[PDB]
Amino acid sequence: GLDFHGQTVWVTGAGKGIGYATALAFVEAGANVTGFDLAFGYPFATEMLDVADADQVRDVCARLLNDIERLDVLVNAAGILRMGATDQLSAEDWQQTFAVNVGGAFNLFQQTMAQFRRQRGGAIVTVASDAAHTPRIGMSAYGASKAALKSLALTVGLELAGSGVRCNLVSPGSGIPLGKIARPQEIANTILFLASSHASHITLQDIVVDGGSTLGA
Amino acid sequence: GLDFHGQTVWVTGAGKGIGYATALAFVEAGANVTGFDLAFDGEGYPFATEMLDVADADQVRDVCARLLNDIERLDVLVNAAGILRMGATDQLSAEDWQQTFAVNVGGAFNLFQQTMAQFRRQRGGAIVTVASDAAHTPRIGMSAYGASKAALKSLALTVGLELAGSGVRCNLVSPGSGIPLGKIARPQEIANTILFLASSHASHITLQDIVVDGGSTLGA
Ligand SMILES: O=C(O)c1cccc(O)c1O
Ligand SMILES: O=C(O)c1cccc(O)c1O
Ligand SMILES: O=C(O)c1cccc(O)c1O
Ligand SMILES: [Cl-]
Ligand SMILES: [Cl-]
Ligand SMILES: [Cl-]
Repeated sequence: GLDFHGQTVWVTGAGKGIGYATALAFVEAGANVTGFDLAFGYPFATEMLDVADADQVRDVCARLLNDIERLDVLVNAAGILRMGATDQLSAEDWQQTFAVNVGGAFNLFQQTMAQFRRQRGGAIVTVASDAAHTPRIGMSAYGASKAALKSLALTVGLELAGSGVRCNLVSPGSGIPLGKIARPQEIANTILFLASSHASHITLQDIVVDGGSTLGA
Repeated sequence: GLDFHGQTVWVTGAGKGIGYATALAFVEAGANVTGFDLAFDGEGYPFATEMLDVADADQVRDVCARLLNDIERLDVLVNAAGILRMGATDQLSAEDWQQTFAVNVGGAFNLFQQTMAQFRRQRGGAIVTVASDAAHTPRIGMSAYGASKAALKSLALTVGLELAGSGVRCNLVSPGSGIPLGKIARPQEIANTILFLASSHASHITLQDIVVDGGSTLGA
């Protein structure tokens, strides 16, 4: 099974959706979970955090890293979706899309990489999107932000490979597709797999969970 | 050969590097070229220059609206603006992160916002965007640069899809940053590939990205 007993697990975007399902799944698997979100009863510890807010990420992460022994798993599951034709998208939606969808994980990585290096090992799973894999009308900015996020996460994975850290992604969707859209609980199970000891030879990979809509791209 | 006589061509990043070499190559091929850049500190520009920050949406809107009032057709847009700021991910400064994305993705975004209506109205034309092989494979020291170039590529491909019904071709070149094969590619050599993709000889090529780095990505 998927067992994370005793492990310290951080999940961003934990107030709803994929991040919430993932946090709950880690709690069920025996982990000590902290969930982070803009705002929020929860069966895990909660921290308010705007992942785009670099000063808040620094303050919150520094405080928490003082009291833990290892950060066993980091899940980046924060994100926002702002759709529109490329030439109709507002300036605010462009800036916010990148600040959250790329800057968020950037800020987390800036504050956690030294911990991964000093402890050795651990796993990072980042939630991208199948829009990072194929052009999607109406999602040029969203897709582009998720493509940046994927690229960033893979280079961070290369930077941390010498420390033994495994770094992977899941790309949810937004007779093909096959079956109903994949729900947060299904995404959460894939995240736990990639975070687990059963995936110890898997790094720099990205599993698309969208019923095949990208035709393998 | 590559003939652009009578065509109106816009090139960003035209003050130096690849954008300059591309603007010069289009001038030599007969085009009427306008170059855009933050600075034109070189000693020679045989094309019209517009000095502005392509990352600034308001400046791009004002300049491009004015220029589009005076031209009948925008035959080619080349997005060649870009800055390279290197560092370990957890050492990169906030300024370097912000400016990397503002220039390397925001610049092309602003140009697309101001030119897509023109491309639709005229029913054709070509766009070429300069990405990087760092968008294709992770490169230590280049996490932000590569990520910005991956966003740029994604954006350009979706714009290409949005404009495909108007007959617009939209492609990319990804320069570098017994493999690699040959010496480092000079700006003039990258410019040649851009001219090819902008040309009628590429009329059925769209949504493609030619990596020009001596094979360093091994086909990725
Ligand atoms: O329980 C699981 O879901 C599971 C998934 C992947 C691999 C495993 O070993 C598992 O137990
Ligand atoms: O002259 C060229 O560079 C050229 C390049 C691509 C295709 C052509 O036909 C050319 O003439
Ligand atoms: O562009 C490059 O970086 C490059 C490097 C080595 C060999 C090449 O041909 C190149 O184009
Ligand atoms: Cl979600
Ligand atoms: Cl606006
Ligand atoms: Cl001059």
